[PDB]
Amino acid sequence: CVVNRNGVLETTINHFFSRSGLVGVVNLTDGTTGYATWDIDIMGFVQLRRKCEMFTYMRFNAEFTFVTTTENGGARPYMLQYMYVPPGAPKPTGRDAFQWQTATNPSVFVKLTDPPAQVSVPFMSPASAYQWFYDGYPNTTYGLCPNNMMGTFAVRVVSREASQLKLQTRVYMKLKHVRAWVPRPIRSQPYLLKNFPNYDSSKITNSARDRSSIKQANM
Amino acid sequence: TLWYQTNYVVPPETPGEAYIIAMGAAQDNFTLKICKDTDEVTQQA
Amino acid sequence: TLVGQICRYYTQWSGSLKVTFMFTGSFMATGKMLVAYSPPGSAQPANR
Amino acid sequence: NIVLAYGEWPEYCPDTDATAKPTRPDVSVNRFYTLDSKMWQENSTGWYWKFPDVLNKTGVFGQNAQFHYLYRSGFCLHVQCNASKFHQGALLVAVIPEFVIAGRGSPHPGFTTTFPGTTGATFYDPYVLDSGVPLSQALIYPHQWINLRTNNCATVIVPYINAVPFDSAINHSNFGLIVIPVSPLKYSSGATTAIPITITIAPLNSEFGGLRQ
Amino acid sequence: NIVLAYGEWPEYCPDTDATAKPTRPDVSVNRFYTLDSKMWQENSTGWYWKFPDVLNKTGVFGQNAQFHYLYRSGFCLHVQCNASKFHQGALLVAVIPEFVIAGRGSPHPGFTTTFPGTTGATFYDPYVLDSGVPLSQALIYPHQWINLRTNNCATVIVPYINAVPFDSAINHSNFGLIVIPVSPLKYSSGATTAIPITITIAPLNSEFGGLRQ
Amino acid sequence: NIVLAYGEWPEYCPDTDATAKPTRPDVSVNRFYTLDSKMWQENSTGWYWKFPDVLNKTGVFGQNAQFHYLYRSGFCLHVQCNASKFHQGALLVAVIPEFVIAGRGSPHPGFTTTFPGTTGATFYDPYVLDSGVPLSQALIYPHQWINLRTNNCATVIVPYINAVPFDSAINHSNFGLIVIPVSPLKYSSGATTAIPITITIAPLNSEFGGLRQ
Repeated sequence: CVVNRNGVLETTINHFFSRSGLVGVVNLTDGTTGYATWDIDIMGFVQLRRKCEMFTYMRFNAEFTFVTTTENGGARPYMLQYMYVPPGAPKPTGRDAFQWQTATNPSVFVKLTDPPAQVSVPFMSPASAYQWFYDGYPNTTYGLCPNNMMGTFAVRVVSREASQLKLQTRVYMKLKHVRAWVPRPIRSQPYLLKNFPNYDSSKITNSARDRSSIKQANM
Repeated sequence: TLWYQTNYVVPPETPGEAYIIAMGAAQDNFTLKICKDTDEVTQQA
Repeated sequence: TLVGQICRYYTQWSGSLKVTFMFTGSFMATGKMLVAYSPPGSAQPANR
Repeated sequence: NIVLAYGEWPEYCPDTDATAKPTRPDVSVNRFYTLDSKMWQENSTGWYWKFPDVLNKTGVFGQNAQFHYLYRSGFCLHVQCNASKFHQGALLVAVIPEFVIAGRGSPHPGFTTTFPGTTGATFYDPYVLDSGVPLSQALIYPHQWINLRTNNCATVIVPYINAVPFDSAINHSNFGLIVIPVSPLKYSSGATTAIPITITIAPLNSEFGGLRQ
Repeated sequence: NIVLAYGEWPEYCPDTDATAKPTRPDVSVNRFYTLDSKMWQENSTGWYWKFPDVLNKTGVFGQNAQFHYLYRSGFCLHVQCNASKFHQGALLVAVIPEFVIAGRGSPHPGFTTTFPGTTGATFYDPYVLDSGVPLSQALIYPHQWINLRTNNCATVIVPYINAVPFDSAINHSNFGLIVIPVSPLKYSSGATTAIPITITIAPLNSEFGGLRQ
Repeated sequence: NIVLAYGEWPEYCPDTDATAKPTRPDVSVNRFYTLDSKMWQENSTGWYWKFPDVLNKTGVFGQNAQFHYLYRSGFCLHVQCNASKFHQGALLVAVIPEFVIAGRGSPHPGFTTTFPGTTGATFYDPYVLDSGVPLSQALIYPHQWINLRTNNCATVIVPYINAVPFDSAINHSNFGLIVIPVSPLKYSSGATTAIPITITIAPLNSEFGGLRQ
């Protein structure tokens, strides 16, 4: 049916990560803490995890988007605050502590009725590139790399009055200028821990379903 | 398919069984198209 | 195989494939085999 | 014949920074070390090692990886096995960077599980490489077949694959060497049961910098 | 005299892709096939065929359209009829691409309704061409009048009109050939009742690729 | 290596008469056919075939020798056998023109006695070749020894040896191929009993003329 060829603009490594997807969900619920912290990690869902572990050294910028609703849907006007913590500074503890007025933490003030906010993050590691595998020791100290710390966000509503909102905030992620170095095969076994490749060897899934015999090509 | 043309001939004192592995790859004019997210991995988070 | 994995992405595909076999027997033995391909219109062959 | 990994021919420092300095050892360290030889049987399952961890506490090179904390080298693996023409079965030589033993049973692995020493460790799940990765896809890596009817050597040259251009030689581990029997071994009765496998390792362009004690 | 459809003069492949290969048959297949001749009467209503479906199970060309699944050709229809100078009435020769029999009665059509075989099928609604299309507008197509007082031949050359540059020759169907008597036939009594209509088909530049069985 | 019968290198027609015409088939018919492989044992006695009778009802060449009644070709026999170095015995490959099975018992032979089909027939009197001709004198013909300690192939090229420069391909038979085990086969116990023998046939410069049906 198909006799012609196709192009090579779409099989490239820059386009293979280029489109954006969901990575996280946070909840505020100010009535009662009043804020929500969230770490920067691309190992949130298994769909993006299975792609990005096809390599071992990557180097890439990023850009995010915060899209918020209320619980019912009616978006009354307010004013939020999306902060950012470079890795090394202490995270916030209460909603009114002195870690919300520093000058090292870039803040982004956006209302609710406005279209969603957008902000980019440069490459932030002391190494030449990230690693997704680190064999050695810097039992629980095994495989914990000190070179993936990227930061937090610490969403906080801005008031004096402790408003009664109940919000939900999504984080989308896009990658740019991706350069990947060395390949490795795709993981087949499912996941158990967030940061360890353990696989529950009591039962092993196969890579192909069975069939009748070896002499029948019709499956 | 894979047919037999002549039965497997051993000398004496040799085990008369063997194995044949199969390898596969693609040539140079192999092209792709519209991206689509996968199906084999099932769960989430 | 790998080329059976990345094609679970990328909805359409086309090209040519090669298939390589190799053998794991003793040095003394000798036997002939027949490696036949069938065109994709019809079913598998029945006899030699 | 030989298989050169990724096309490199490993070289010295590319005029790096924070060296005024780093020493270049003589041919007292460029000699062919020979590790011990295992035994491969009908029901054996596999082996692996770590680098540069199996060369520690050994020779002149042991007396530099424990008194320097900056390190860079490249290796020349030379796997060889010896068997007569009445045996069969096929090995598999693969040199994988960043080799992580995962751990099993739904529980972190121990010390000697992940750092074997000179006598290399064995597998338990050769089908999934103890990392949840199928062996069917496992030939992206630099590989070279040892097939007991054709050839008996497999020479692999490995450059220095690392993110930071100088790392330590005690805690970190650059890569590993797996040897997996894909075919089972069968043989007619009366002959020798065990067939040995020996290794040979020689450093290429090792540098050192920064001294301790 | 002759009518060339759309101004093409059909040619071979335009250096297509996924051919290293495709064979070009000799003059064993370039011969004038002659289908059967119908009979046209006072109360007859029409005929049609399909291509390349009426050439299957016939001749050398039948032994290539059922053992190849890539196909490309162009045809040379040569319609001729014979009648004396005491008869009257006018035919209509039209070569329509993508000819679809719809179906009637407010109910899909059958197998032999849409693939007739060598003996062509008849109409039921010649006024609307069995597709809801009026015959008054039906001369956009390549057409050529057979008028029984002036001429007795109608030569149409058809190129390969298709979207994909290679399609199959069993399931798909390129075009069809309708012959509709617009005028009724009348004649004075005593003479011959039936007047025949014969066809002649010859392939031009047929290619084939990909073999079965 | 190869043995060329009588020094010919077979060619096309020498501008023959009563051809205006005769077709020259493409490489659809110039492919290596492979007949079935027999089994040779301790008490086996011989085999033979006929040409061009074993190639009928087979392939593309079967679809030309039964729809043409003028024929001319030359063949390239490639006999090969496979056996390990612990067996012994010697074959004999001979290509004899005008091979006649006589018949025994003081009584003409049957149909399948003289036209075997694809599965070749066996002898009953290997000492006198079933024609009253001793095997001691039987090496005037193009012959080539298969000897199981030295070589394992025997390549014979045969030109078109015939009186009339065009004969039929159904009734007449050009030549035959005998394979006679001169030495008996012995082997030490425990090894394989049967040793196969396979053939390979490829036409060189086949012509055809005159069509049926």
